[PDB]
Amino acid sequence: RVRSITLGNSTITTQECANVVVGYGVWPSYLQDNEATAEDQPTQPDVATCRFYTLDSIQWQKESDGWWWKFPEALKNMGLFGQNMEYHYLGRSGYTIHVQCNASKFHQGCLLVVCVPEAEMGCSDVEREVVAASLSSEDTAKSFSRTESNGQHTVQTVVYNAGMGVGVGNLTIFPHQWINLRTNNSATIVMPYINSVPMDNMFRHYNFTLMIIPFAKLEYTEQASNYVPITVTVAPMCAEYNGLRLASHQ
Amino acid sequence: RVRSITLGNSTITTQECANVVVGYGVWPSYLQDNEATAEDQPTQPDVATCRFYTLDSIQWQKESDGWWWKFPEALKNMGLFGQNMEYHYLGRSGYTIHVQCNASKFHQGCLLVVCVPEAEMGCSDVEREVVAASLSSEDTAKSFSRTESNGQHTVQTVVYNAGMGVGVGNLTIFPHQWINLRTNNSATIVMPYINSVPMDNMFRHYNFTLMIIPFAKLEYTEQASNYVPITVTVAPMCAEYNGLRLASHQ
Amino acid sequence: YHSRTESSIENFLCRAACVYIATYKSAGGTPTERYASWRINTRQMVQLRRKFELFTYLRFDMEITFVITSTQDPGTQLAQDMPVLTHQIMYIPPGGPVPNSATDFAWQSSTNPSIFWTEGCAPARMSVPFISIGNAYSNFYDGWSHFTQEGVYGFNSLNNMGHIYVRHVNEQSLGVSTSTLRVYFKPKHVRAWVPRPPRLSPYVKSSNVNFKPTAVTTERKDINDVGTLRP
Amino acid sequence: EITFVITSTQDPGTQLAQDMPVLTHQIMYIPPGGPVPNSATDFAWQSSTNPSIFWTEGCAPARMSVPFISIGNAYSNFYDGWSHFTQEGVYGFNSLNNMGHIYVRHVNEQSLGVSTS
Amino acid sequence: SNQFLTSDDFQSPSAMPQFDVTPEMKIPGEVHNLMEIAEVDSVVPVNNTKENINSMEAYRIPVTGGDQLHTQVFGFQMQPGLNSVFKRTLLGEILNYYAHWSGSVKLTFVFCGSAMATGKFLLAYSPPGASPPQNRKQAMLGTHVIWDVGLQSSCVLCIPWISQTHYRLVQQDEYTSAGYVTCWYQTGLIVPPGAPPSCTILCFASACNDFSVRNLRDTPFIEQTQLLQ
Repeated sequence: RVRSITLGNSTITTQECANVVVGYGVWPSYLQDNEATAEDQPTQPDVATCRFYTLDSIQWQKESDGWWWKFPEALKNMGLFGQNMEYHYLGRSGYTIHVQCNASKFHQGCLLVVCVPEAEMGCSDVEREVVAASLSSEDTAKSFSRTESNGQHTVQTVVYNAGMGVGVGNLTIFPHQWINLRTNNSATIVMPYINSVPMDNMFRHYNFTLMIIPFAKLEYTEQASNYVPITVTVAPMCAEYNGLRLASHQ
Repeated sequence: RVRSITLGNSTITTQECANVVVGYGVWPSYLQDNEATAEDQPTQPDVATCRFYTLDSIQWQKESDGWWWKFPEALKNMGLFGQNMEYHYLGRSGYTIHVQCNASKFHQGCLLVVCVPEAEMGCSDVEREVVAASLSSEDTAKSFSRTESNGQHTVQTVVYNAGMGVGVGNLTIFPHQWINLRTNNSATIVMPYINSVPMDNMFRHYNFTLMIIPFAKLEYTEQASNYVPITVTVAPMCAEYNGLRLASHQ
Repeated sequence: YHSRTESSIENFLCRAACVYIATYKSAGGTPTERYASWRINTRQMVQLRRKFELFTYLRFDMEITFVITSTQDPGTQLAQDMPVLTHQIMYIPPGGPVPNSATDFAWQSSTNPSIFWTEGCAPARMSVPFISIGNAYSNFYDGWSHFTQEGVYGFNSLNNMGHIYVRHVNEQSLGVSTSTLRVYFKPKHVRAWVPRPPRLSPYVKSSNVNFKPTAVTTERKDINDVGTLRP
Repeated sequence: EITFVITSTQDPGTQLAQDMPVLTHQIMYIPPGGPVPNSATDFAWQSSTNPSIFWTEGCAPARMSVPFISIGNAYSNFYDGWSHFTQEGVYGFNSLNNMGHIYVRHVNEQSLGVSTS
Repeated sequence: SNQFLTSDDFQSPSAMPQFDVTPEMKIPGEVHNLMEIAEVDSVVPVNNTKENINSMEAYRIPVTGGDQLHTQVFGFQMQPGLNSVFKRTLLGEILNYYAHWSGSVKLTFVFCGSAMATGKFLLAYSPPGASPPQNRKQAMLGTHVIWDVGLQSSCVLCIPWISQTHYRLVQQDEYTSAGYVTCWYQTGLIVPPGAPPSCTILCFASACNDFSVRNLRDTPFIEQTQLLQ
């Protein structure tokens, strides 16, 4: 009931037996023959890239609004998977995002953990455009805001419109999980590869966005540690590439 | 293990799997042929009266002494069962009193939930008699007292004599349950119809009394909510009547 | 038990809709109002844009219909008896020669499919298949056009359907005839994937997803405020 | 089964059209509870919801067929009753016996001359 | 005839015959019916009180802790599509695209408090031709469930479909002909020393399997009319 998961000869994650969300209903898989257009063979690096990339922990405070990571840029420096994003041209990968919190029984709160395919985001200034430096950092989260952002080339990071101009309660349409600290502790979503082409270049394109939004805010009394660490762990699935060359950049 | 109970097309109560007390050992049932004296047929209203009548919640504070409801006057205004007490002459019904509390694990206390058949009560002044307005309210509880009551036509509401002139620890003789907040949370007693006649007029006669007495008083520290809500839910069983007429009164 | 055929994807996204009304004259002056032009995009019309933006990936054929009504311009030098007006509607396939002005060789290019239609009968109709290098169109594109994260944020994508250009075929010297084109676009055999939430904020421009922060719903008096209580 | 017989004419007075191309007419059926035109050139005319017929003069008349459109299971010629709840309202006029409207206009943009149909 | 019905399915000659379409590949998440988008739960803005609608406070139903024991938690008129509580959720955004609707609504209330908290709520439902309950005693004699939040964290409450006719108009307001779902304090909210006294409920509404729509039209929400630029 405290079963350990070992993925590759480097990683150990301890986890109890809970519920998973599998994509839009499909497991990630390898490309078959009547699915691709490229003129070569994939040569998937199964022997080295399937492991757990535990990112840094964020602190769910009382006054926090939400965080998002864009993928696959979220593993740009994470080990050999970041090297394959350099020394290739096309790529195709599913992921198994596992999100878990360490709260006591005297904490309360609720999170919504969404995976949004093609989460294109609007800018904080109309009649203007975003830059790539405001969409995502390479490994750290990007914070939503309670109030209105007002920059020139930034993102409209207000929390109830989710950066996309929609209702934040309707993000339940995409693959999601609720971390309710009363009963739930963890959340694990298995995203497949969703695109309109069989393989895309994973520098320009953002395949999906992992959003973690607190709907019921965190409350605690005065004895308690005044944050709950949220730890995200991403494991790539069935990664395969094409176009061996040098790194650009660098 | 969190099984829901639906009784009629109006009621939902959520409850875990716990212990019940069944009467004096019998389940409530319908009247057979060699049990009645009336000159007609019962015509039981099974299709409309079997549902859950959740009364208002009382607040178990630190300095509370006990509460009692007299039955069947406790459902005098509760819906269609109160209408059948108006537009009939005789009646006969069992009940399934379900009592439950919402306390934390940092609260402590103990309740005794008794169903006392024919709990005739003495007056606070000797050489005097009670009134009907001091025996019971129509839907709200009547409080026991720590000290001595001293009115003219009231009830001797001292708590250790239980209003009947007995020892309060000996009320365990009647159908009962202990709500001990350390281990137990709920209590459910299934009372049959007990009388010396097969059917009585349910305006003058009080069939039984449901008493809830705290034996170990409620304690809590300063963080805690300074009460525990006790919610009583009464569901009538196998109700059958005789003597269709107008309402008196009114 | 009722039927759910009214809310299938074919019955929800296949209705004809007037998406473009333009006008074009038939005599000289500036070389711009002598023809009409419409780049085929489902973003200029908000009503149809919101229905298409309930989905991430779409795949459909097109069914375009042209309602051309002409009139006689006022002023002096009127035509009296004028024969009949014939109109050329040209579909420039994506990456095809595009007319700078009327009477340009682009009009006589064999590559660009064209319809010659005479006034007084049933309107002109054409059907265009799914024309993309990709395997679907994308309503959203979280990415960039060029390589090193440079370019416009999702506008040079392979979601190009082409253009439609309309002009008079006649050589009319005396009198001017002003025609008005109505384009009734309709998707056929729609296949849609990855349902998205319906948009809350109003649109600002048909190249972006830019928005202003709007409320999630409409206000109420209290949390326990049912309304009116007629009885 | 509704059929429309549209005959036009040329109005007298000055500024006559001489050669006028052809007259096209839009007949719109507003389904019950559908957008209804306040005047000509209103968005209601270009609404996709209201079925419409574009008909050119000189050929067979325009025809359309409308099915049984009611929440109820029949139309009622008589209604011994009221529209609202507590016996208030008009004595049988807001009943579910609504078949819709029919609106007809010229599609042309005719500047010189008037054509009365 | 020789007319053009805009609502008329006809084949046309292909402008580009002799062109081979890109072979369609397996993309996950295919939609075949709009009702599959409506049968997902969406968070219901119950607290829309004019200073919460521009924040996240219009999703959280406040359950304060202390001594009330007879007051109300919330309450709304149960009609999706026209009520402000429901017209912007996923179910009520699809209902605004159609003129008729028919089926059940499934509500789910999740108690977002600490595991040490305990209480009881009375979740009453009133029928369409019936008045909203005014106190907890009136709501008890109607159709109610008792949600003991120490035992369960969610209370699924499905609402029946009652109407005289087959479908029902979405954009009309038949007052006192829809139903009310109110909630009343039964006991309070009992917490140990160390647990926070006040808490939060979230509501989730969706459709059911018997749901259907008819008579498609334009959504009332989009007012823009002229083309973009």
